[PDB]
Amino acid sequence: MREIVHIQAGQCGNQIGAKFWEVISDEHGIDPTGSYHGDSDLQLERINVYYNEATGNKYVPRAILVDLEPGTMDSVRSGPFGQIFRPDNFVFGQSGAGNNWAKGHYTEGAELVDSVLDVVRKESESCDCLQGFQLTHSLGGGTGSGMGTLLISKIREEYPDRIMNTFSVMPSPKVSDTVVEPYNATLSVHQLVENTDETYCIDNEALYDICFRTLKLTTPTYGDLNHLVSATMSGVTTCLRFPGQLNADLRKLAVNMVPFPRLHFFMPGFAPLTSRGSQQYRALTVPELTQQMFDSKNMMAACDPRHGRYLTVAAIFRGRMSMKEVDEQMLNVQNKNSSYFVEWIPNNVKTAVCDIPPRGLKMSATFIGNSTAIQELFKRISEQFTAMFRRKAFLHWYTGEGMDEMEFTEAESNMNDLVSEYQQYQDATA
Amino acid sequence: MRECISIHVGQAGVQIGNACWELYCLEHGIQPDGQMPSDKTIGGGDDSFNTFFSETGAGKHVPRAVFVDLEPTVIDEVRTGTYRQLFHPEQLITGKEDAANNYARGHYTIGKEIIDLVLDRIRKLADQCTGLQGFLVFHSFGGGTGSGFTSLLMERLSVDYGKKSKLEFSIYPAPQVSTAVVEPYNSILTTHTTLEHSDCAFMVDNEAIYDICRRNLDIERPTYTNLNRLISQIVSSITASLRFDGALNVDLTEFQTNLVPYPRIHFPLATYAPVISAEKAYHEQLSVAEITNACFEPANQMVKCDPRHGKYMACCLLYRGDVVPKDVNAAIATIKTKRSIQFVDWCPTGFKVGINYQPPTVVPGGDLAKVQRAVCMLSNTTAIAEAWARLDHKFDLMYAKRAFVHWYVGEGMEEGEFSEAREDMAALEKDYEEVGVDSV
Amino acid sequence: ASVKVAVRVRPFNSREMSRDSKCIIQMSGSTTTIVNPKQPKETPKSFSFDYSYWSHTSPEDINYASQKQVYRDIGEEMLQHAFEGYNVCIFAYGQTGAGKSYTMMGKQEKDQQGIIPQLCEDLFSRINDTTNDNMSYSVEVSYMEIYCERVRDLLNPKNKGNLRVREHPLLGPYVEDLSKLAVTSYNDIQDLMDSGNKARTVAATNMNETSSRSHAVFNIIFTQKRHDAETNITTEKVSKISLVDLAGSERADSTGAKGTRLKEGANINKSLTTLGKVISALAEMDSGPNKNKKKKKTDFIPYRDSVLTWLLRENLGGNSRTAMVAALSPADINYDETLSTLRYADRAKQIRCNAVINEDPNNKLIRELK
Ligand SMILES: CC(=O)O[C@H]1C(=O)[C@@]2(C)[C@H]([C@H](OC(=O)c3ccccc3)[C@]3(O)C[C@H](OC(=O)[C@H](O)[C@@H](NC(=O)c4ccccc4)c4ccccc4)C(C)=C1C3(C)C)[C@]1(OC(C)=O)CO[C@@H]1C[C@@H]2O
Ligand SMILES: Nc1nc2c(ncn2[C@@H]2O[C@H](COP(=O)(O)OP(=O)(O)OP(=O)(O)O)[C@@H](O)[C@H]2O)c(=O)[nH]1
Ligand SMILES: Nc1ncnc2c1ncn2[C@@H]1O[C@H](COP(=O)(O)OP(=O)(O)NP(=O)(O)O)[C@@H](O)[C@H]1O
Ligand SMILES: Nc1nc2c(ncn2[C@@H]2O[C@H](COP(=O)(O)OP(=O)(O)O)[C@@H](O)[C@H]2O)c(=O)[nH]1
Ligand SMILES: [Mg+2]
Ligand SMILES: [Mg+2]
Repeated sequence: MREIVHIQAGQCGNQIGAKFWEVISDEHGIDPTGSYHGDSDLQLERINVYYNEATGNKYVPRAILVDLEPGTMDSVRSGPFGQIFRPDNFVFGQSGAGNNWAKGHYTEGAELVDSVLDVVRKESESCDCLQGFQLTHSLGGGTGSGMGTLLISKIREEYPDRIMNTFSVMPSPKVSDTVVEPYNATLSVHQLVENTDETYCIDNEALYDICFRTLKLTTPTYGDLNHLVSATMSGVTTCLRFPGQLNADLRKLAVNMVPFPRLHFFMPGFAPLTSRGSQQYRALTVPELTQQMFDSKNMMAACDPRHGRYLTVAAIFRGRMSMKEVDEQMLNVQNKNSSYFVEWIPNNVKTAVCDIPPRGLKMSATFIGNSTAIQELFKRISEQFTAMFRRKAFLHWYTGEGMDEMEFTEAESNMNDLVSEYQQYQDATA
Repeated sequence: MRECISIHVGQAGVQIGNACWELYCLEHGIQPDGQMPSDKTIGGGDDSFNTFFSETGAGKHVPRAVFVDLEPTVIDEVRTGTYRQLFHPEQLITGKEDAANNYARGHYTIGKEIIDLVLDRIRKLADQCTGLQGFLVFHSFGGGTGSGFTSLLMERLSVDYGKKSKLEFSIYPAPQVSTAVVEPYNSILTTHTTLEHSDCAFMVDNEAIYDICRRNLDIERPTYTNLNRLISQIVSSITASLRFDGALNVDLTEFQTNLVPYPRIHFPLATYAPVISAEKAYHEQLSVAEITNACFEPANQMVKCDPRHGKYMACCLLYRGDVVPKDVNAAIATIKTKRSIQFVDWCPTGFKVGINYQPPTVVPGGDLAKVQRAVCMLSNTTAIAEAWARLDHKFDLMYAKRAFVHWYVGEGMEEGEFSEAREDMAALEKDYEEVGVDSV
Repeated sequence: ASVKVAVRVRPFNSREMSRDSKCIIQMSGSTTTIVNPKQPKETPKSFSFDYSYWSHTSPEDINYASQKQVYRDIGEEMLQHAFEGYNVCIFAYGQTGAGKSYTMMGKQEKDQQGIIPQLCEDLFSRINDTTNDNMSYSVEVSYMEIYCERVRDLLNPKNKGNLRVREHPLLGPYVEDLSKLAVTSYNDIQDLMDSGNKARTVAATNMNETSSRSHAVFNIIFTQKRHDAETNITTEKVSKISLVDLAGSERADSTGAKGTRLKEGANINKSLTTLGKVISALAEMDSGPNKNKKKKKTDFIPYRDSVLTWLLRENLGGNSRTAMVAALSPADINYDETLSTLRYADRAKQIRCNAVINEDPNNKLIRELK
């Protein structure tokens, strides 16, 4: 039995966590009160992965909610599924970081990290055989970036063998809701590259593009973006909860997707997306899923794959389908787009198949890409960082909390080295 | 318990406080006598919001305020007005003469004997508070009390609390319209206190608000009541994030972190977009894009300075009501493509966004229309230097001949202090001229 | 630069003597031949090193390589060649129980000393020979170890925490709060080495009863000044001499480690692989631009993949001379491991870096101002 401990920090992390717990709860038939009102036996076969049994025959999610501001905790509690979470896992203080990475990491978060780790240590000790952790947090903010990076560092010190996932929201190219996004982004990326096994990159620009272009929504809100993200997270860990022709735990992906330790930044995607009225026209088949998976505009990371090369990709299908069709479709995708895949990794497409699709759909698929285009994102951030570090635009807010310019220099150097490492393989003819 | 303490100094401070507390009582459904029957009818809720009002045992709600003045008249107007029962009877009023437009009189001689008691009452209020956010100080440049006593009070507050945030809302002297002869001396003297101790200060000009009233609201003979109501709307928009839920909440620390590049450059402008009369409220979509564009118009600024002559260094938009992030995103994208708006090259992002669900309220007997959507902007820019420069010239024209100086030095002020004060502004002005230079 | 892969064969060991004790390594001059024990009919693997040595028969003198021969071929030659402003990196790559310490230290009491005694005593005698009123020197030393991607200090008292690795923008990677010392004589270096060797973590295994489970580093910073102020500039030279011992690859089939031991071995192997990769990459890069065309487009060397390569960034390549001592054994069990070591040697032995540094700005400022 393989258990995943879920952590969520900051406003964005807590919102995505709430939506994610609503989606998974449906798949496994869990009432808002915690009682089980499902129909299929398989819903309870592997309930232990995300949930703990309570004494009253009700299920409590294994989640840790973290913040430095009671407002988000109050919003989560006063919600459709607020009662599902146990009250002891609401760890919070007051006087939030306020978009200051130093406050989140050094000053404010250091006082609260002890309490958080305590809950984590407890939740972890109860599990029979822990697979790994996963953390949701936006890198653009203060509380999210700071406390997430600190918790990741502490946990990796405590649990070196386990797996560390991360569904993090990067700052967008054009859209910018804060003035000091580049500083927090650079420091968080410096911390993440060393102390993580996987890191799924999400961008609000890409999600808005999906909502407008594909789903044809007129007035999308953060609920729809959280819906898409939660669909991806539920898609990733499908094989640890249902049977299938080919299983694939989180590790099997980590092994198959990470050629070298520093290259673990993935681009996620989901299919199908029929836009509420065009489903009657398109016929749902495996080739259609493959086409929509490998499309450029479907990616959630706001980075064109066609500007780089695919180091390696993974496709997790859900539903009843034939293995020959899947294998031949992956082979055809390789052969047709021969120039967008590296030449020294033959057959660089991982495949997993599960036979329990989502409730409302006949078939579905999740795409995880690892390409060289992601460097563009970091490169962009680096430029902005330089544009504010040459003159020390807002440095006095950070240096007042104990940091120094040296740490900024280390972060910039590490980010540039990561970009160069990614650019190493994006070439032709060697 | 996002508490913040309001302090009002001088006639302008007290009147702006009257407007602000009228608006707050209307917002939270508190009766003028301090009762809130809405909670009794509903039976529960957090409508006794701790951001401004402390709730006693009997259900009465006492505002967290300290009015201060030396003229008995202005405070006595409040103490026998509609809101006589709302405030605690300790209104901190001096039963003596007033500064009489004299900085030295209000800072050195008569400012004493009241500072101790005022600080005692402020400390008493702070003890009841938990997780205090900061202080909102209302005063006015030019006036003797609002300059000198504000200087002394802010010095003592910086000594005592230090780390807590402090925000200034003030009435700066205008380019041409003035109600006193010795305004430049008082402003030039109080620059040091509003520069060294305050964390962020907003300037407000009377002619800007008069022009806004004439053009937008179609009011033809406005008085100070309308200006105070507009300033109250500004302050409510600033502080709304602490009181009501929203998609993106921006407390004071985020606001200061985003709007203040360097310690000495904390002088942003403020503006309110949907200032419009009920008659003109129709025939107007008043979408997010329209109000966002209107925030940038030179005519709608609250200080007589042209942003086109300077560079935008930071912005902070605070939305209220029926607003969705997509429309704010589109409006910001449209703004960034405009060529009339110039941003300093060392701030590529240059925008902070905040959205709140609570729409603005309509005071009975007011002039603003009922709109389901609004936005308040704060903008840190380099055009503000112009607003200082004119005043400096005026000061020189009065200091070359030492006119009116005997009044100031008769109250214990040393003459050389004047020169020192001028130098500070010069240095401050120079800093702006250095910070807008493009990098190389 | 250089790596000068000292292919050395030591006497037999009780574990080897339990098996068929037959040496599988021979030579003629610079030619080194290695027989395949499983395929003796095959032509032995042949290599051309100028620095291959054979000390399995110590008393012999016919084609016998004493440690003084090794020092003459590598030690003083490398020292004098790198003396004109270089960084010298001597490190021991090998296997478990592969005699990696006798190369590094050797018999201190005898005249058959390892590389460090000969190098340090020769340098010290050199500076003493050139000690004068207008000619002076200054030597500093430091010791550190890497347990499992964590740096610890051996000279300093017990600090149970792990030192934080930092990156100075100009001076490159370094260790925060690492204890550094100044040294006057060679015997002080010997005492400090003894203390550091005692301080390191050690555990027993089948292949060797006292295997070291950490990667040790010993830095020497050595400065030279001449004070003919009329027509000379003081502090006219400095050199960095790094002496590193690397725990060998843990052949898990031949050791059967379990629990924490296995984990240590795992980390060790990972680190070693990264080091090997760097030594394979760096070589090729420095081989390409130096020989091919001078293009210098871009070449990436994966330093950050491990702490060992990260801290030795200045010393492993770029602007540093290097050195490896391939500590082999004459056993048949180690033929594949020896082949791997000398195959990485084939991916090494030039490295080809450039340097010439360490002026005195303040002393020339006297002439400039005057
Ligand atoms: C008439 C009809 O065809 O209804 C469909 C439908 O129209 C479509 C458009 C659905 C619909 O989805 C959306 O409209 C939507 C809007 C914003 C963001 C995301 C989705 C649907 O709502 C979603 C719904 O699917 C589910 O509910 C999945 O099981 C999904 N779970 C949830 O959405 C969920 C929401 C709240 C609480 C609990 C579960 C899921 C997906 C992956 C993994 C686990 C669960 C389905 C099939 C439909 C509707 C109802 C219209 C789609 O849903 C998914 C999974 O993306 C949109 O793309 C698919 C394609 C479907 O054809
Ligand atoms: N916006 C606005 N400004 C005001 C108001 N009342 C006074 N002022 C400004 O304040 C200036 C006068 O200085 P005050 O601060 O009021 O002087 P004071 O507070 O009475 O203190 P003394 O100078 O000692 O009398 C005038 O020039 C006005 O421009 C008001 O109600 N609204
Ligand atoms: N040329 C030599 N002549 C005589 N004895 C030697 C010679 N070379 C090595 N030895 C001896 O062989 C042993 C080699 O040391 P050893 O016990 O293998 O340490 P080590 O293998 O280097 N530790 P490690 O390799 O890091 O696991 C010592 O007892 C030396 O005295
Ligand atoms: N997808 C999504 N993004 C969000 C949501 N809320 C905030 N964000 C993003 O997160 C960033 C702000 O980070 P924030 O949550 O305030 O970080 P924190 O203050 O440290 O908790 C903004 O750039 C938003 O785009 C949400 O509900 N959904
Ligand atoms: Mg007065
Ligand atoms: Mg050894």
